[PDB]
Amino acid sequence: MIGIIWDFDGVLVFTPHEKAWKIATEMYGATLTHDFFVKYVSGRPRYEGAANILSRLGIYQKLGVKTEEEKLKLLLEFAELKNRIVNEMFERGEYEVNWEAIKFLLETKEKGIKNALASASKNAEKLARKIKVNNKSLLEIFDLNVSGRAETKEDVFKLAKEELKLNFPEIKYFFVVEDAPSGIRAGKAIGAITLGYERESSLEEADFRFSSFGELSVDTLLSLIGGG
Ligand SMILES: [Mg+2]
Repeated sequence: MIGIIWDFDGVLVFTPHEKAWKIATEMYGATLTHDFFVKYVSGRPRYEGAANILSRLGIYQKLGVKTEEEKLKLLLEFAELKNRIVNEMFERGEYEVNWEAIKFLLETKEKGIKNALASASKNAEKLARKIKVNNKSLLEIFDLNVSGRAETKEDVFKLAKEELKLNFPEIKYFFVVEDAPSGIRAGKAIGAITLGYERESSLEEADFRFSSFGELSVDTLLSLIGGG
Protein backbone atom coordinates (compact mmCIF):
# COMPACT_ATOMS: atom_id res chain seq x y z
CA MET A 1 0.00 0.00 0.00
CA ILE A 2 0.89 3.69 -0.02
CA GLY A 3 2.30 6.07 2.59
CA ILE A 4 2.29 9.85 2.18
CA ILE A 5 4.61 12.09 4.19
CA TRP A 6 3.35 15.67 4.46
CA ASP A 7 5.31 18.81 5.04
CA PHE A 8 3.15 21.41 6.80
CA ASP A 9 3.99 25.06 6.18
CA GLY A 10 3.70 25.98 2.50
CA VAL A 11 1.51 22.90 1.92
CA LEU A 12 -1.38 22.51 4.35
CA VAL A 13 -1.01 26.02 5.69
CA PHE A 14 0.49 29.30 4.40
CA THR A 15 2.44 31.65 6.66
CA PRO A 16 4.16 34.94 5.76
CA HIS A 17 7.85 33.99 5.23
CA GLU A 18 9.33 37.17 3.84
CA LYS A 19 7.39 39.16 6.47
CA ALA A 20 9.31 37.83 9.55
CA TRP A 21 12.63 38.72 7.90
CA LYS A 22 11.29 42.13 6.84
CA ILE A 23 10.28 43.02 10.36
CA ALA A 24 13.63 41.88 11.86
CA THR A 25 15.44 43.84 9.16
CA GLU A 26 13.23 46.91 9.82
CA MET A 27 14.06 46.88 13.43
CA TYR A 28 17.78 46.97 12.60
CA GLY A 29 17.30 50.10 10.49
CA ALA A 30 17.06 48.70 6.96
CA THR A 31 14.52 47.85 4.31
CA LEU A 32 14.25 44.29 2.98
CA THR A 33 13.07 44.29 -0.63
CA HIS A 34 11.38 41.38 -2.32
CA ASP A 35 14.18 41.50 -4.86
CA PHE A 36 16.81 41.16 -2.16
CA PHE A 37 14.82 38.41 -0.39
CA VAL A 38 14.61 36.35 -3.57
CA LYS A 39 18.29 36.73 -4.31
CA TYR A 40 19.98 36.34 -0.91
CA VAL A 41 17.59 34.84 1.63
CA SER A 42 14.80 32.78 0.12
CA GLY A 43 15.49 29.02 0.07
CA ARG A 44 18.83 29.35 1.84
CA PRO A 45 19.73 28.25 5.37
CA ARG A 46 18.50 30.71 8.02
CA TYR A 47 21.99 31.81 9.12
CA GLU A 48 23.09 32.33 5.54
CA GLY A 49 20.04 34.53 4.89
CA ALA A 50 20.72 36.45 8.10
CA ALA A 51 24.39 37.00 7.33
CA ASN A 52 23.49 38.18 3.81
CA ILE A 53 21.11 40.78 5.25
CA LEU A 54 23.51 42.03 7.94
CA SER A 55 26.45 42.44 5.50
CA ARG A 56 24.82 43.63 2.29
CA LEU A 57 22.21 46.03 3.72
CA GLY A 58 24.99 47.71 5.67
CA ILE A 59 23.86 46.86 9.17
CA TYR A 60 27.28 45.53 10.37
CA GLN A 61 28.98 48.66 9.00
CA LYS A 62 26.35 51.01 10.47
CA LEU A 63 26.70 49.61 14.01
CA GLY A 64 30.49 49.44 14.09
CA VAL A 65 30.46 45.64 14.08
CA LYS A 66 33.94 44.94 12.59
CA THR A 67 35.60 41.78 13.99
CA GLU A 68 34.36 38.26 13.36
CA GLU A 69 33.38 37.77 16.99
CA GLU A 70 31.36 40.97 16.94
CA LYS A 71 29.73 39.96 13.66
CA LEU A 72 28.98 36.57 15.04
CA LYS A 73 27.44 37.94 18.21
CA LEU A 74 25.02 40.07 16.16
CA LEU A 75 24.38 37.30 13.61
CA LEU A 76 23.09 34.93 16.25
CA GLU A 77 21.01 37.72 17.89
CA PHE A 78 19.47 38.64 14.54
CA ALA A 79 18.67 35.05 13.59
CA GLU A 80 17.10 34.42 16.98
CA LEU A 81 15.05 37.70 16.65
CA LYS A 82 13.67 36.40 13.34
CA ASN A 83 12.55 33.10 15.00
CA ARG A 84 11.00 35.06 17.87
CA ILE A 85 9.02 37.08 15.31
CA VAL A 86 7.85 33.89 13.49
CA ASN A 87 6.63 32.71 16.91
CA GLU A 88 4.80 35.94 17.71
CA MET A 89 3.09 36.14 14.35
CA PHE A 90 1.98 32.49 14.81
CA GLU A 91 0.63 33.56 18.27
CA ARG A 92 -1.31 36.32 16.38
CA GLY A 93 -2.99 33.81 13.99
CA GLU A 94 -1.15 34.99 10.87
CA TYR A 95 -1.78 32.03 8.55
CA GLU A 96 -4.26 30.70 6.03
CA VAL A 97 -5.45 27.10 5.81
CA ASN A 98 -5.00 25.39 2.46
CA TRP A 99 -8.38 23.60 2.40
CA GLU A 100 -7.71 22.23 -1.10
CA ALA A 101 -4.73 20.28 0.34
CA ILE A 102 -6.93 18.97 3.12
CA LYS A 103 -9.33 17.91 0.36
CA PHE A 104 -6.76 15.67 -1.30
CA LEU A 105 -5.59 14.42 2.11
CA LEU A 106 -9.13 13.26 2.92
CA GLU A 107 -9.40 11.66 -0.55
CA THR A 108 -6.24 9.63 0.04
CA LYS A 109 -7.51 8.62 3.48
CA GLU A 110 -10.74 7.09 2.13
CA LYS A 111 -8.81 5.00 -0.42
CA GLY A 112 -6.80 3.40 2.41
CA ILE A 113 -3.62 5.48 2.03
CA LYS A 114 -1.65 6.17 5.23
CA ASN A 115 -0.68 9.78 5.98
CA ALA A 116 2.06 11.15 8.28
CA LEU A 117 2.43 14.81 9.35
CA ALA A 118 6.14 15.55 9.17
CA SER A 119 7.12 19.14 9.87
CA ALA A 120 10.42 20.32 11.42
CA SER A 121 8.49 23.11 13.14
CA LYS A 122 7.67 23.08 16.84
CA ASN A 123 4.32 24.73 16.01
CA ALA A 124 2.90 22.46 13.35
CA GLU A 125 1.20 20.07 15.78
CA LYS A 126 -0.37 22.89 17.83
CA LEU A 127 -1.79 24.55 14.71
CA ALA A 128 -2.92 21.18 13.31
CA ARG A 129 -4.67 20.44 16.62
CA LYS A 130 -6.69 23.68 16.41
CA ILE A 131 -7.75 23.61 12.76
CA LYS A 132 -11.11 21.83 12.47
CA VAL A 133 -12.12 19.35 9.79
CA ASN A 134 -15.63 18.02 10.38
CA ASN A 135 -15.75 16.67 13.92
CA LYS A 136 -12.01 16.51 14.57
CA SER A 137 -8.75 18.37 14.23
CA LEU A 138 -6.65 18.26 11.04
CA LEU A 139 -4.16 16.64 13.36
CA GLU A 140 -6.43 13.61 14.01
CA ILE A 141 -6.87 13.01 10.24
CA PHE A 142 -3.27 11.84 10.03
CA ASP A 143 -2.44 8.29 10.96
CA LEU A 144 0.82 9.59 12.29
CA ASN A 145 2.54 12.79 13.49
CA VAL A 146 6.28 13.22 14.02
CA SER A 147 6.40 17.03 13.78
CA GLY A 148 9.08 18.89 15.72
CA ARG A 149 10.82 15.63 16.71
CA ALA A 150 13.91 16.64 14.70
CA GLU A 151 15.18 19.87 13.12
CA THR A 152 15.77 19.20 9.45
CA LYS A 153 13.23 18.16 6.84
CA GLU A 154 15.26 15.11 5.95
CA ASP A 155 15.44 13.94 9.59
CA VAL A 156 11.71 14.43 10.14
CA PHE A 157 10.88 12.75 6.81
CA LYS A 158 13.16 9.86 7.74
CA LEU A 159 11.46 9.50 11.09
CA ALA A 160 8.00 9.67 9.48
CA LYS A 161 9.05 6.93 7.00
CA GLU A 162 10.41 4.59 9.69
CA GLU A 163 7.28 5.01 11.79
CA LEU A 164 4.91 4.51 8.86
CA LYS A 165 6.74 1.27 8.08
CA LEU A 166 6.71 0.04 11.71
CA ASN A 167 3.00 0.75 12.06
CA PHE A 168 2.12 -0.54 8.56
CA PRO A 169 4.81 -3.01 7.32
CA GLU A 170 2.93 -3.60 4.06
CA ILE A 171 3.51 -0.04 2.87
CA LYS A 172 5.87 -0.21 -0.13
CA TYR A 173 5.59 3.25 -1.69
CA PHE A 174 6.29 6.59 -0.02
CA PHE A 175 5.38 10.07 -1.26
CA VAL A 176 6.50 13.46 0.09
CA VAL A 177 4.22 16.48 -0.35
CA GLU A 178 6.63 19.43 -0.39
CA ASP A 179 6.65 23.13 -1.27
CA ALA A 180 10.37 23.96 -0.98
CA PRO A 181 13.38 22.98 -3.14
CA SER A 182 15.30 21.76 -0.04
CA GLY A 183 12.38 19.51 0.88
CA ILE A 184 12.33 18.00 -2.57
CA ARG A 185 15.98 17.14 -2.02
CA ALA A 186 15.14 15.82 1.44
CA GLY A 187 12.37 13.68 -0.04
CA LYS A 188 14.67 12.14 -2.66
CA ALA A 189 17.32 11.47 -0.03
CA ILE A 190 14.90 9.23 1.88
CA GLY A 191 13.74 7.41 -1.26
CA ALA A 192 10.27 8.90 -1.67
CA ILE A 193 8.44 10.06 -4.76
CA THR A 194 8.38 13.84 -4.50
CA LEU A 195 5.16 15.73 -5.04
CA GLY A 196 6.29 19.31 -5.70
CA TYR A 197 3.64 21.88 -4.82
CA GLU A 198 4.72 25.02 -6.67
CA ARG A 199 2.86 27.87 -5.08
CA GLU A 200 5.96 30.12 -5.34
CA SER A 201 9.25 28.32 -6.13
CA SER A 202 9.46 26.14 -9.21
CA LEU A 203 10.65 22.71 -7.90
CA GLU A 204 12.19 21.38 -11.10
CA GLU A 205 13.87 18.49 -9.21
CA ALA A 206 10.47 17.09 -8.14
CA ASP A 207 9.04 13.89 -9.64
CA PHE A 208 5.64 15.48 -10.04
CA ARG A 209 5.14 19.26 -10.28
CA PHE A 210 1.72 20.81 -9.70
CA SER A 211 0.22 24.21 -8.91
CA SER A 212 -3.03 23.31 -7.19
CA PHE A 213 -4.35 20.25 -5.35
CA GLY A 214 -7.33 18.53 -6.96
CA GLU A 215 -4.94 18.53 -9.89
CA LEU A 216 -3.88 15.49 -7.87
CA SER A 217 -5.89 12.27 -7.87
CA VAL A 218 -5.28 9.01 -6.02
CA ASP A 219 -5.00 7.79 -9.61
CA THR A 220 -2.14 10.24 -10.18
CA LEU A 221 -0.29 8.39 -7.42
CA LEU A 222 -0.77 4.91 -8.90
CA SER A 223 0.12 6.42 -12.23
CA LEU A 224 3.33 7.81 -10.66
CA ILE A 225 4.47 4.36 -9.54
CA GLY A 226 4.28 4.45 -12.70
CA GLY A 227 7.05 3.56 -13.61
CA GLY A 228 8.34 5.46 -10.58
MG1 LIG B 1 6.87 22.80 2.68
